Amino acid sequence: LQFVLRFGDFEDVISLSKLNVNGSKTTLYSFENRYYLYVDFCDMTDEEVENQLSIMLEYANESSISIHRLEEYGKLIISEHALETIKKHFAS
Repeated sequence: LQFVLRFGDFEDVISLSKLNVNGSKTTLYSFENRYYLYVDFCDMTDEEVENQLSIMLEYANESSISIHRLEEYGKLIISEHALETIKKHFAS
């Protein structure tokens, strides 16, 4: 299933990325001073997903902010492989 997670600041996004929990597809946006990770676990198991989500939620909170909201009024930063891209250029 799909999730939009909100981060209070960029460092927490970088922190998450270092964890190698880049849960299949992730797209990253900014909006109103915060960062939003669109997170698609498309095909994973209800187990891999549970432990994955739960770490993501140490650095973020579940948001009701719609992906369409973000698409038209947010800045798209990275699509599809966001956490991997952030880890590569920002992590460590």
